[PDB]
Amino acid sequence: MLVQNLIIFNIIGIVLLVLLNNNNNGILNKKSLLTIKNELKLKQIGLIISIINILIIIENWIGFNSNYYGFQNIERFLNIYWGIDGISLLLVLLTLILGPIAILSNWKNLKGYYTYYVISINMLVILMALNFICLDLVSFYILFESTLAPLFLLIGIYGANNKNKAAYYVLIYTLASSLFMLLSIVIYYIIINSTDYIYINNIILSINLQSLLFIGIIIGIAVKTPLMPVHTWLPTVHSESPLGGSILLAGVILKLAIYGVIRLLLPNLSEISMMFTPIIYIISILTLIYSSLITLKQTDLKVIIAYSSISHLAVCMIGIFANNLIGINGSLILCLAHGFVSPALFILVGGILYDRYHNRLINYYQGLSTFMPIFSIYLVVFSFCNTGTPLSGNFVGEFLSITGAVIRHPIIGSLTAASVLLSACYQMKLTNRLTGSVFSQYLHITNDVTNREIFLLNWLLIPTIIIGIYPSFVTNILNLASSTLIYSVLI
Amino acid sequence: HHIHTPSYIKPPTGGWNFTPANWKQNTVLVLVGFTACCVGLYKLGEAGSYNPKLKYKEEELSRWNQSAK
Amino acid sequence: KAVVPFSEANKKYVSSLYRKSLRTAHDWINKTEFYRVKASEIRSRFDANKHINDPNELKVIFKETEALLEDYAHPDPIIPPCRPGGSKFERNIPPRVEARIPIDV
Amino acid sequence: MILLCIFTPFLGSLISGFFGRYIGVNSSKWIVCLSIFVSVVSTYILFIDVIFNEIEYTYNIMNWLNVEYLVVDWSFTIDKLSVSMLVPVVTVSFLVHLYSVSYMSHDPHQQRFFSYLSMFTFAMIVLVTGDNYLILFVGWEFIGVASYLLISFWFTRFNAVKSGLSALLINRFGDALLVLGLSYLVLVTGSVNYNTVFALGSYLDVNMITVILICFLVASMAKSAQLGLHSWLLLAMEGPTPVSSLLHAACLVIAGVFLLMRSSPLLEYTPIVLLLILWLGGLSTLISGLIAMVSNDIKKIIALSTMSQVGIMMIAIGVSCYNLALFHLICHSFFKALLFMSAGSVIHSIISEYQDIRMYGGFRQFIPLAYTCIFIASLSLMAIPGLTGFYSKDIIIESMYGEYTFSGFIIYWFALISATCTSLYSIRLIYYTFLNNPNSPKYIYINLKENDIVLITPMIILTILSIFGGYLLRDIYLGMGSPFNELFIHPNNLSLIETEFSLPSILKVLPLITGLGGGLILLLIYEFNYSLFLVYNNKNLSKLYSFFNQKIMFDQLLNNLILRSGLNIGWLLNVHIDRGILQLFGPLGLWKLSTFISSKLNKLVFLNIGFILEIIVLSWLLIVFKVSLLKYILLLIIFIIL
Amino acid sequence: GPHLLREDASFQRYGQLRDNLATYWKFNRKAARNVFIFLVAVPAGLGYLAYNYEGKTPFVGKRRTEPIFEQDYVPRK
Ligand SMILES: CCCCCCCCCCCCCCCCCC(=O)OC[C@H](COP(=O)(O)OCCN)OC(=O)CCCCCCCCCCCCCCCCC
Ligand SMILES: CCCCCCCCCCCC(=O)OC[C@H](COP(=O)(O)OCC[N+](C)(C)C)OC(=O)CCCCCCCCCCC
Ligand SMILES: CCCCCCCCCCCC(=O)OC[C@H](COP(=O)(O)OCC[N+](C)(C)C)OC(=O)CCCCCCCCCCC
Ligand SMILES: CCCCCCCCCCCC(=O)OC[C@H](COP(=O)(O)OCC[N+](C)(C)C)OC(=O)CCCCCCCCCCC
Repeated sequence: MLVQNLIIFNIIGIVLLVLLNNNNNGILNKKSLLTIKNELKLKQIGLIISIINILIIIENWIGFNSNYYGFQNIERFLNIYWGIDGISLLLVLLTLILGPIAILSNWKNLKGYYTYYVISINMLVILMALNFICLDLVSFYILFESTLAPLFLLIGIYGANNKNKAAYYVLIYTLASSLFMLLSIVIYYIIINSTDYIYINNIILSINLQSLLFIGIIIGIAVKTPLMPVHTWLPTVHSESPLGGSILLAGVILKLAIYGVIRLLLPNLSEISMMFTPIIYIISILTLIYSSLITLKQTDLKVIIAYSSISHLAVCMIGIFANNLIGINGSLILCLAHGFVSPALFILVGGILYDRYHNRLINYYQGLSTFMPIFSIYLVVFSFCNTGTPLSGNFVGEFLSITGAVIRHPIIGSLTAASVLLSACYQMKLTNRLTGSVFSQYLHITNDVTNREIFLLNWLLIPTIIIGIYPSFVTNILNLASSTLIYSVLI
Repeated sequence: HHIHTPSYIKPPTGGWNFTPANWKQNTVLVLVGFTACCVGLYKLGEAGSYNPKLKYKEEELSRWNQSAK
Repeated sequence: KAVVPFSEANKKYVSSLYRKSLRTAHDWINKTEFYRVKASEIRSRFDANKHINDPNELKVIFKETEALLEDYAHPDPIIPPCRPGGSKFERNIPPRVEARIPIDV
Repeated sequence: MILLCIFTPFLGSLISGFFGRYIGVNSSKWIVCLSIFVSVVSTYILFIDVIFNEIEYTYNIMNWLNVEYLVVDWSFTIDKLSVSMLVPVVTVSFLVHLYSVSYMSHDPHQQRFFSYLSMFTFAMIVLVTGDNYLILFVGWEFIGVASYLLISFWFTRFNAVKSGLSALLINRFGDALLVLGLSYLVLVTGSVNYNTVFALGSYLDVNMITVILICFLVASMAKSAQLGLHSWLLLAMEGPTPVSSLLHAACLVIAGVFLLMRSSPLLEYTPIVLLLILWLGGLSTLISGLIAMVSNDIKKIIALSTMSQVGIMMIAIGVSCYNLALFHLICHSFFKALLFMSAGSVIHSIISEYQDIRMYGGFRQFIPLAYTCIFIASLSLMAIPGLTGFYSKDIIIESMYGEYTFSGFIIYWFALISATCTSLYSIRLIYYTFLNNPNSPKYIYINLKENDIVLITPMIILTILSIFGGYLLRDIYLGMGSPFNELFIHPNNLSLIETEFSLPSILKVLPLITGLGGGLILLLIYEFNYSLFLVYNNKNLSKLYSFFNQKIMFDQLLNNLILRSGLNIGWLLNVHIDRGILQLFGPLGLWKLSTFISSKLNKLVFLNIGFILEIIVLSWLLIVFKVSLLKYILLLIIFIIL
Repeated sequence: GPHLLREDASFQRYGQLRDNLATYWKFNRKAARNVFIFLVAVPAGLGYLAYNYEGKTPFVGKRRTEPIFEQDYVPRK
């Protein structure tokens, strides 16, 4: 009853937040108790609900078996079958946790319309969570494009100076591309008469028809996760989007493409994936190398982190397309690890510095460790986590993905090791500059990190380290599920 | 000497020659804690450590190959 | 600019030219008794052109003069530690004094 | 007694890091020194049991990776080789900690310096105690993180903030290759455990073995500051003197050699790598000894001294004499740590706090204790017979001729030049600072005194170990037939017999004869005939001096031609790709095309009966034309858009 | 609120330019040389290693079938 509880609760919650606020429009001036203290009584309801959704998945977690093969909790709601397996459990779990942190990140840095902002965040979180627990290509697409409606309006209403430029980019790049995925989903519905996962996993298609389907789906994936040369939308969006939007966008939305490879490519187009795997490596490795050199010559603060997320999402794609359990498990752990470190960086860069000094030019800031020591501590730690330090969860993902590539292709997959060096250059050059030399002359001394901003960083750091030190909390769940995607015949 | 603004800058390490008024009071309060931790390390260390050259005798290994031969 | 002999502006330029003329020779020769000779030799070379009122020969000698200081320049000049370029430069610079400005973030 | 030896510095590092504000400054330095002291004692207890009573320890904490066949555990074994690395690291680091209490007494940030300094010690202990190659990598990375903080400790100094980044990034280049090597270990063998991997060395292919160890070699070049990646070594002087007294003696610098020694079971069956290791050492020893003779900074000279002395450990590896290199590593951790501390006391003693050796002179009478420590260290560094340097340095050079190969012979002269150069710049450093006419202002000398007892205690302890320690520890490592199977020496590579028997008498004294003769000849020229050493006369000797003084121009070639070029590639992608073609084939390009086409279309919508009449009549031609001509009309229709 | 960042006029022109380089980009014969290298030389450059060696590298436990060390020493004399 997971999905039935999940959708109904939020739909009930949305109506509750709609009723309480919009009842006072009327003809009367807004002298109301609810809007007192920046709608504090309507933000708290929204923050409670995002916490509750985490409790819904936990109720179905304790029943989850880590040893049974296939989809579990199979339920039919809205004439759609919903199931949870090893991979879908951790991505749903990660998605819901980023719910409260997205709301709490913009708790006191909006000019108004907090009720609209809260409902928009929850709808993005639930639709993302529901996307991992569907059981057909059509339903995968519906929850893969429904997020555009709140995401397009969230960026435009609550954006930066260039929000108009970015609002188009997120709407059109993710629609002019995902449509090319609608063609391939439709072809399955014509020649097989169903888009159900289990039905289409067992059907082999001709050598040509797999290529036509692979291209149509890889186009909608190579755009959703920014892969060169169609990566030119995320940096603009990340610069302009609000802190809640940036946290969800690089935290969950870009991981849908990694999960999209698991559902839409590996099982049902298994043969053609082996044919495309050398091509993916050339595209991915050049994405890793270019997106790390491009980051060196950047200036904008939030754009710098935006290109950093691209590099660590190229490592995921390199690992997932490896045909071994080592590559696949590490690619999934890295997505989980990158689901906390990347949102954390946007809190430091675009959620603490920007919320005080209101600028995003790297030339102003330097030597912030002189009067902001606590900010530097989390700046250095989240910088070393983002670079692949062994005690972090990024390293476990980055080691296994690099090792997984070498097993598949020892020659070109060796270039995947460039992420070890390149991630250190552009990242520390930001951390070295932000915490080096005399305190900048352009910045007045202000408040240090507050309790709210400390809380987010501490609860985005701990999961990263826990996975890094002891990733068997994650590997054990995935080991059965990840072993199904592998395609090989040994004689 | 000079003024270094230690009034609001409160890092975990103090900074700029910082020494609290009750530094003697907390000094032993850490020695008591630290000494207990080392005792824990010696109790944990000896209980769990082992010699990897003595777990399996030579006779047992000399037959493992005959099984795998 | 226009080298005007005996002017104050030319006095400073010779003052700068002589200041670098001894420092550069000081770096190559680290024994004082040998360094004293070199300063006298250069001082015995700033007297040959001391009485010259012809601008035409002044530029050519001034062009040569910089070339000599540029040729014999020491790749590793001696710098005082706390002066810029030394070893203690900007070491533990005292923090800038400015009142904190609280903000509601 | 194992778990106490490893994690005690970590506990001390955290206490000052977070509780440091609550426990003052002076009470925070001594607790950190207390935590290290526990580890020093525990190491000797292990050393007694491991080397002498042949007992090994292993504490397996919990599993780390369990992805199919690849299993990696958070385990820390302590075997003979591991303890032989704990003796240099843990003992010196305590002395560096003991030295830093009175060296950093005036620094405003003392609760933070000892937090990273001990964290460095723990990061090294994990490196030399992991029982699988991945745990080694956890320690290996955290030398760089600890060094990056310590080298850029004074973060308000521009030359020191940039120097930390240079030391962090070049090591990551080494760590980039180490990761790649670790992957090929999982590919070929299926695990990264020392036991599993080393047991297969004789059954694995040479090419697969060569590929892994070439990656280890590139990783080691960064850490041991060998040729091609040695720019960071001299740039690391921007940190405090205790940092240089610890990094360059029994720490980050030596960590390259330990990795290659640990891989002896794999390194043996690839002769090609052992050739590359040998040749890197000879060039690095030759080049560093030449650069050190014309440098004019007290810490640069000693820093270049380590690179030459680390290179001596590399050539000892290249002849498959791993026992010699390990023994010389332990010795060098004492007569090179002592040099930095004593040099760090010369700079402290003078009230102008100069570091250029050209502003010193005639200090022998004023600070005779600091001179005596340097002089004993310098003779040991020069391998004078009877001292620790003789029992370790000479035998490595003895065996360069002792292999009797072409490559072995060439490196012998490179060693022999550096063996003499070591005797030449050592005299230069002491003469320029203790036997020369005064250069500093006379006001300094009437205040030029010695330091307190805390700063003196470590130097005396290291002074004794710089005389006797090499003799006492020789037979453990360099003995004939001593059981040291932790380091594998293939039976065809045992050339220790020929080295100690077939060398003529001349070779056994030649480094000393040129060392003693060359030093005295230079000593006379410096004193009575100093007119020769003004190199500004002979343009050939001025260009030569300005060449080695700039360190073979490698700093200029790295900065101006690789980093400057490397950054420009990132600029080209940013301009011609990211903001270039992908913007023409994107929002900016498509706005032009849409504006062009939509401009043509809006002209067509205009109320006119004649206009709409012609198009209706025109469309009747579609019915008339044979439908094979649709593509032409489509081509024509696009033409009219223009 | 209190304008804690002392905005520099020339910094803004710098950031404004660095965010609008694509407007002034012109596809000359030099931008065409860099586009070709980065998009058709290198991708095809790794397009041959990724296929000339794909399925040609059986490295898992590749055993040794060849002696390493010389057996008979011939002096140069
Ligand atoms: C930054 C904010 C602070 C928050 C983060 C702080 C860092 C996190 C520190 C703790 C990390 C979480 C991991 C601890 C949970 C215990 C993991 C575990 O389950 O151990 C498994 C171990 C063997 O597995 P098994 O035989 O299956 O038995 C378990 C069945 N339930 O079963 C056991 O016997 C339990 C063994 C427990 C061992 C104690 C834990 C030691 C952790 C510290 C050492 C970490 C490893 C060394 C790394 C140090 C650097 C080298
Ligand atoms: C998970 C399943 C969810 C399904 C139910 C969705 C309910 C939508 C809300 C209806 C009520 C409403 O339109 O109300 C408007 C609300 C609340 O406005 P406010 O800021 O409180 O108004 C305050 C006005 N003052 C200030 C004058 C007092 O804002 C929204 O529009 C947010 C939610 C919808 C945005 C995007 C809609 C497009 C959806 C496309 C397909 C997914
Ligand atoms: C094996 C892994 C072990 C990890 C644990 C290590 C424990 C040490 C922590 C001490 C922190 C500390 O001291 O940070 C806090 C101190 C406080 O300033 P201060 O230097 O005391 O001077 C105070 C005067 N101000 C205010 C002018 C600075 O520094 C700083 O804000 C400096 C900024 C960089 C901090 C980098 C911290 C990196 C932590 C480790 C990253 C992986
Ligand atoms: C096959 C790979 C598919 C990849 C995704 C598709 C390409 C991305 C295009 C995004 C453009 C965008 O976002 O439109 C934004 C742009 C311009 O931006 P602006 O806001 O006016 O800023 C610029 C402001 N100036 C110009 C005033 C300075 O508007 C347009 O030109 C509107 C027309 C868009 C055409 C979309 C056609 C899609 C075709 C896709 C199949 C080939």
